[PDB]
Amino acid sequence: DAPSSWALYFQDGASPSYLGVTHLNDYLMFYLTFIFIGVIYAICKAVIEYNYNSHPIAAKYTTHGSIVEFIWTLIPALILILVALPSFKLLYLLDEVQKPSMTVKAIGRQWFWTYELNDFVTNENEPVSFDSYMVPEEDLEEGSLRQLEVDNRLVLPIDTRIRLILTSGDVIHSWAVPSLGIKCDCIPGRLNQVSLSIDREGLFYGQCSELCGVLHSSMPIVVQGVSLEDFLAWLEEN
Amino acid sequence: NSWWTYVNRWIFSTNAKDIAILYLLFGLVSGIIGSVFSFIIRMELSAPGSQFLSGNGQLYNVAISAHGILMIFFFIIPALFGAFGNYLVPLMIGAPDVAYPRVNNFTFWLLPPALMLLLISALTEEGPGGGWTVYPPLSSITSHSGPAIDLAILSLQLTGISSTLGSVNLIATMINMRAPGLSLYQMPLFAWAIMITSILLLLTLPVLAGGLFMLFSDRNLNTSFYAPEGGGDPVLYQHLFWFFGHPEVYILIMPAFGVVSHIIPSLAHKPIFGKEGMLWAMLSIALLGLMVWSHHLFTVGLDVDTRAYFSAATMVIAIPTGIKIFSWLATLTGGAIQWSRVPMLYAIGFLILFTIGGLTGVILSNSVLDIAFHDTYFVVAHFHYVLSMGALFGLCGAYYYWSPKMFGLMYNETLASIQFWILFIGVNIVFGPQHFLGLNGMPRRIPDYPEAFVGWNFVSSIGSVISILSLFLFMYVMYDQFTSNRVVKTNPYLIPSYFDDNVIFVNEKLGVAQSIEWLLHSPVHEHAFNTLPTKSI
Amino acid sequence: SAPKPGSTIPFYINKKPLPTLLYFGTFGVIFSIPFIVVKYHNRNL
Amino acid sequence: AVGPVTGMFKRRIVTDFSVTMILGTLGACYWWFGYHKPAARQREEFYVKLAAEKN
Amino acid sequence: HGVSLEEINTKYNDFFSNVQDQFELQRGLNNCFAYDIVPSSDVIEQALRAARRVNDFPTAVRIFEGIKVKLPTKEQYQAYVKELKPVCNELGIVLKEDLF
Ligand code: HEA
Ligand code: HEA
Ligand SMILES: CCCCCCCCCCCCCCCC(=O)OC[C@H](COP(=O)(O)OCCN)OC(=O)CCCCCCCCCCCCCCC
Ligand SMILES: CCCCCCCCCCCCCCCC(=O)OC[C@H](COP(=O)(O)OCCN)OC(=O)CCCCCCCCCCCCCCC
Ligand code: CUA
Ligand SMILES: [Ca+2]
Ligand SMILES: [Mg+2]
Repeated sequence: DAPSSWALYFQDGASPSYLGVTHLNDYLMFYLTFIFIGVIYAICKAVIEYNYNSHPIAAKYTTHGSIVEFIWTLIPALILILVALPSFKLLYLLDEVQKPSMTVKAIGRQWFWTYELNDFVTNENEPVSFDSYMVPEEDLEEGSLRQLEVDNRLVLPIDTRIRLILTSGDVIHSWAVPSLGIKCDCIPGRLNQVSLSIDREGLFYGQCSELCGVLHSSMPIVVQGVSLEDFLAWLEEN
Repeated sequence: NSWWTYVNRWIFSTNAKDIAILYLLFGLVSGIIGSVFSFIIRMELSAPGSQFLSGNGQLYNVAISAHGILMIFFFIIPALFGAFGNYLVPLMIGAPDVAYPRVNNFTFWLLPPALMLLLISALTEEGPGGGWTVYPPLSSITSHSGPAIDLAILSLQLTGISSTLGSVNLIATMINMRAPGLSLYQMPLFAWAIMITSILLLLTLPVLAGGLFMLFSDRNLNTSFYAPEGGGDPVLYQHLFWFFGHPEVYILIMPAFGVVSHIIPSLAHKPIFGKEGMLWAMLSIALLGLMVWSHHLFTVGLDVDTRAYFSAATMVIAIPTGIKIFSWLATLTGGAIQWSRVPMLYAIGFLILFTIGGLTGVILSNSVLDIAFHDTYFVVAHFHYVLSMGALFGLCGAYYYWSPKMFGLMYNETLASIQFWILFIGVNIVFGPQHFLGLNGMPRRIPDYPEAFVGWNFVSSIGSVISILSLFLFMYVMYDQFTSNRVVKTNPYLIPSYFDDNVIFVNEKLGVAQSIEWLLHSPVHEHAFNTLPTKSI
Repeated sequence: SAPKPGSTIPFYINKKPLPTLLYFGTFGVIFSIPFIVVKYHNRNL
Repeated sequence: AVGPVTGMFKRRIVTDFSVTMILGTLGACYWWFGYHKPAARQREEFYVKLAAEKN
Repeated sequence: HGVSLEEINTKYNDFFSNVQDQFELQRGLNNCFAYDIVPSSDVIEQALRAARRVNDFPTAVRIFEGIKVKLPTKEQYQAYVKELKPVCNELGIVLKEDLF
C-alpha cells in the first residue's frame, strides 16, 4: 500500500486485478529463475574446468547439430506457450465490463489534480468537485509522509465498483496506483475508460509516471475507501 | 613542409583506415561528456530532496535528456556501427577500398557540427525538456520559448540523414566488391550482421526524418498535425516514433553479436558451432524486429485485439536469441579456452549480462504485466542492463581485440584486466538496486522521490562513483598503449598446435589465419589487395 | 611511393615529459565541461 | 591390441547437463514452494479472518 | 555426417603405414587426436615406426605425453605403458617423468 525501507517484494495491496497480477508474476518468476540459474551455471562450468592449462587439446571437429538444434527450437518455445496461456486468459478476463454503478472524473491540467462526481446531479444542482494539491513540506502534520500526501483527498466507497473516467486538457499525464494495479494515460482530447474495485477500507497511494514538465514529480494521488454511511455523510457534507 | 602533408593525410584524405580512427576518437570525446552527465544526475538522486542544486527540475530534465540523446546517438552508433565496419569490412570482403570514398569522407564530418549545435541548444535559457523521446505538446511553443529544442530536432535530423548516407556505400561495397569465389552465403558472420543493420537502418530512418520534420513544423508553421484542438492525435506520433525506436536497439546490438561471434572462435581455437543456423536465425530476428512496435504503447489505451496481436508476437523474439546463446555455449565447451585474455573476459561477461537483460525484457512484454512496470524504474533497469552491458561490452572487446590492427601497439594486460573487473563490478552494483526500486512501484524521471527509497539509491551512488575510476583507468591504459612502442607480429593470435615443432612451425607455418585481416601487417598498407584473393570455386 | 608504416598513427606526436600535461589538461577540460554547463543554468539565480 | 577408447566427451556433457538440470529444478522448486504458497495461504487466512470479523 | 568411429582408426593406421615427411606426419597426427578416439595399439605402434623412419626423436615422446593427457584415468595409461614398454625399450624411448 505504501513503500517501505529495503523492500524486496512489491507491497501488500487490495484489488481483484492486483492479486491476479501478483499470481502471474510469481508463476513467470518461477519460470525464469530456472533458466537464469541454468545458464549461469553452464557459463561458469564450461570455463572453470576447460582452461588451457588443463585442456591443451580441442575437439575442433564437431560443428554439426543432429538432434540438439531441434530441441533448442522446441523446449523454450514450449515454455513460451506455457507462460503465454495464463496471461492470455487473464487479459481475456480483464477486457470485459461488469455492471456499471457510477463514474469519477480525473481531469488534471498542470501540477494539480481535479476530481468530479457528477453522477448524483439532482434538484440541488450542486455537482461536487475539488482539487487535490501537493501539501508543502513545512505544513506537514506531525508524523506525515513527505511527498505522498494531498490536502483535498479523494474519497471512494469500498466494495462498490466505479467506471473511472480519465481525461486531460494539457500535456499528457498518467493516472497510476500500484496497489490497485490500474493505470491509463491522461491523453488530451480523448477520454480513457477504466474500472476499479476496492476490497478493504484503507488509504491508497500513487502518482503520475509520464513526465509533464518541470514539476512532473509534484502531483501525488491518494484514494481511500470508506463505508456506506461514511460515504453518504461525506456526500451530504458538500 | 609537412603541414600540407599533415592536413592532406588527415582532412583531405578519403582512405578508410584514416577515418575509422577519427570515428573512435569522436565516440570517445562524446562518451566522456555523457559519462560525466550520468555521474552528475546519479549524484543528484543520492538522497531525497534538492541536493547540490536549487531544486531546478528543468535543469535535471536538460541533464537527463542530454545524457540520453548524446550517449545513444553520439557514443555507440557512430563508434560501433560504422567505425569497426568501414575499417574492417573491405578486409573481409576482398576489396581495396569502399565503393564511394567521397561519401565515406563526407559522412564523418556531419557529426562535429551536430555536437556543437547540440551543446549550444543545451546552453540556452531553457534547453530541451522532452527527454530522449520528446513529445509534441510539451515541445509546443506553449512550454518552451526559444531556440532550445528546435536545434535538438535539427541535430537528430542531420545525424539520422548522415547515418543513412554513411550506410549506402557499405551495402554496395559488400554486395558488389566481393572476392572471386566468395559467395554471399559464405560471407563471415560479422559482415552479415553489419549488412543487416545497414539495411534495417536505411529502411527505417527515413520515417523518423519525415515524422520529426512534420512534428517540428508545428512550432513554426502552426500546423495542426498533432494539436488536440487541431485534429491531431499524439498516438500517431508515438506510433511513428516507436516504428523506429524498437528496431534501433537491435541494429545497435547486432554489431555486438558479430564481434562476439568473432572473438569466441579465435581465442577458443574452435570453429563456430552451426554457422548457417545462427545466421538464418539472425535473419529471422532482423525480419521479425519490425512488425512489433506497440509494446511501448501498452498503457496508452488501445483496443484489446490490437494489444493481443502486438503482445503475443513480443515473445517470439526470444527463441532465436536463446538459440544463439545456446550455440555460443556449445562452442565454448570442448575447445580450448584462454580465459585470461581481455577480449575473452569481455566476451564471457557479455553473455550472462545479455541473457539476464533479455529475461528482464521478456518480463514486461505483456499488457497484463506492463501495467505494473510501465514508465517505472524497472524498464530503466531492463534497457540499461541490456544496452550498457551488450553494446558497451562489445565495443570494449572489439577495441581490445583489433587495436593492434588499427595502430600496431600492445596494451598492458594487468591494467586492462583490472579495468574490466572494476567496470563489471561497478555496473553490476549500479543497475542492481534499481530492479528493487522499480519493483516497489516507483516511477522514473523524478529528481525527488518518497523517503522510503534512500537505501538503494545510496547503494547505486557508490557504483556510479566506481565507474568513473574505471573510465580513468581506461584513459590511462589507452595513453600507455599509444606511447609504449610495443611491437606486434603479423598474427598475434596464432599459436602452434599440440604437435607443431618449434623449428617447423616458425618456418613452414607462419602467415595463416582464420580471417584475412590477420594475414597483413598489423599497420595495414594504404593500397592492400593489389590482386584479388581467389578461393576454391 | 611505397612507404612502410612505422606502426604509429596517433594523430599527434606523443612522448613522456611534455605532452603528458597537454593530454591530461585536454582530458580534464572535456571532463569538466558539464560543470560550467550546470553552472550556466544557475548563474542569475 | 586394446582398440580405440571413446565416449569421454559424451560422458562429460551428460554429467554437466545432469548437474545443471538438477540445480535449476531444485532452485525453481524452492522458489515455488517458498514465495507463492505461504503468501497465498496467509492471504486466504487473513481474508477469512476479516470476513468473520465483518459480522 | 561422415566417417564413423573405427573407420577413421583403420584409415589413419593405413595412412601412417607410409609417411616420409615430417610435416605430413605431424598433420595426420594432429588430425587423429581430435575425434575423442584414443589410438589402438597398432596405430600407436605404427606411428612410432613412422617417427623412427622420418628421423625425428621428440615426436616419439610427444606421443606418450599427448596420450597421457588425453586418457581419462591413470589405469588406462598404466595399461598402455605396460603393453608398450618393450617397443620403447627397443627404440630407446625415454618417458617424460623419467627424462627429468
Ligand atoms: C538494447 C537493446 C535491447 C534489446 C536486445 C531488448 C530486448 C528486448 N526488449 Fe527492450 N528495450 C530497449 C532495448 C532493448 N530491448 C530499450 C532502450 C527500451 C526502452 C525504450 C525507451 O523507453 O526509450 C526497451 C523497452 C522495452 C519494452 C517497453 C516497456 C515499457 O516501457 O513499458 C518492452 C516491452 O515489451 C521491451 C521488450 C523487449 C523484448 C521482448 C526483448 C527481447 O529481445 C529479449 C529476448 C532475450 C531473451 C529472453 C534472453 C535469451 C532467450 C532465452 C534463454 C530463451 C529462453 C527464455 C525463456 C523461455 C524465458 N523492451
Ligand atoms: C547508449 C545507451 C546508454 C548508456 C550506455 C547509458 C549509460 C548510463 N546511463 Fe543512461 N540512459 C539511456 C541510455 C544509456 N545510458 C536512455 C535512453 C535513457 C533515458 C533518457 C530519457 O529518459 O530521456 C537513460 C537515462 C538514464 C537515467 C534516467 C534518470 C532518471 O530516470 O532518474 C539514469 C539514471 O540512473 C541513467 C544512468 C546511466 C548510467 C549510470 C550509465 C553508465 O554510467 C553505466 C556504466 C557505463 C559507463 C560508466 C561508461 C563506460 C565507457 C567506457 C569505458 C569508455 C569506452 C570508450 C571507447 C573506447 C570509445 N541513464
Ligand atoms: C535521408 C533522406 C534525405 C534524402 C536522401 C539524399 C541525401 C542527400 C543526397 C546525398 C546523395 C545520395 C546518394 C546519391 C547517389 C550517389 O552515391 O552519388 C554519388 C556521390 C558519392 O558516390 P561516388 O561519387 O564516390 O561514386 C563513385 C562514382 N563512380 O554522392 C555524392 O557525392 C553526394 C553529393 C554531396 C551531397 C552531400 C550533402 C547532402 C545535403 C543534404 C541536405 C539536402 C537534403 C535535405 C533534406 C531535408
Ligand atoms: C531450458 C533448458 C531445457 C534444456 C532441455 C534440452 C535437453 C536436450 C539438450 C541436450 C542435447 C545435446 C546433448 C548432446 C547429445 C549428443 O550425444 O549429441 C551427439 C554429439 C556427439 O558428438 P558427434 O556429433 O561428433 O558424434 C558423432 C557420431 N558419429 O554431441 C555433441 O556434439 C555435443 C556438442 C554440442 C553440445 C554442447 C551442449 C552445450 C549446452 C547445451 C544446452 C545447455 C542447456 C543449459 C540449460 C539446461
Ligand atoms: Cu503529471 Cu507527469
Ligand atoms: Ca535529489
Ligand atoms: Mg507511458
